[PDB]
Amino acid sequence: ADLEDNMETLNDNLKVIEKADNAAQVKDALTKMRAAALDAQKATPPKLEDKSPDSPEMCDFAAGFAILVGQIDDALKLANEGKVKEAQAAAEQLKTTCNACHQKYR
Ligand code: HEM
Ligand SMILES: CC(=O)Nc1cc2cccnc2c2ncccc12
Repeated sequence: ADLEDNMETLNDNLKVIEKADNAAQVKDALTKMRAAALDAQKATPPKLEDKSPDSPEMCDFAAGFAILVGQIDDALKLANEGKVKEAQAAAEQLKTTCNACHQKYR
């Protein structure tokens, strides 16, 4: 799918997680987020459309999703262990990465 749709998924499932009642819900939402981060990792954002795929900017962009997915995995680990509150905490930490990239390239 496309960037906007991916970012919607990221955003919706982040809310789902803040409101979550059980670990399956969280798991499920993180899994969806993961699939979206990996998709967005392939995209070229409007801001960077004139830039070489090679460029420091494009690499930085993709790296942000590498970090995001990494963190999502840490959150998934906790959710699989059924630590709901800790997984919710972890997902809140995601936001700094969302923001960091948004400032540069959104
Ligand atoms: C889980 C954390 C994140 C959340 C919750 C989030 C959410 C969003 C949302 C709601 C939008 C508005 C898009 C729209 O509907 O028009 C957006 C846009 C955008 N975000 Fe994220 N995002 C996250 C992580 C990231 C990361 C890590 C990057 C960079 C690596 C990034 C890059 C962008 C860019 C380039 C846009 C502009 C899209 C466009 O102009 O079409 N986001 N994001
Ligand atoms: C940020 C960066 O250096 N990107 C890439 C740079 C590349 C430079 C030569 C050949 N392939 C790539 C490449 N292939 C897949 C995905 C990313 C790259």
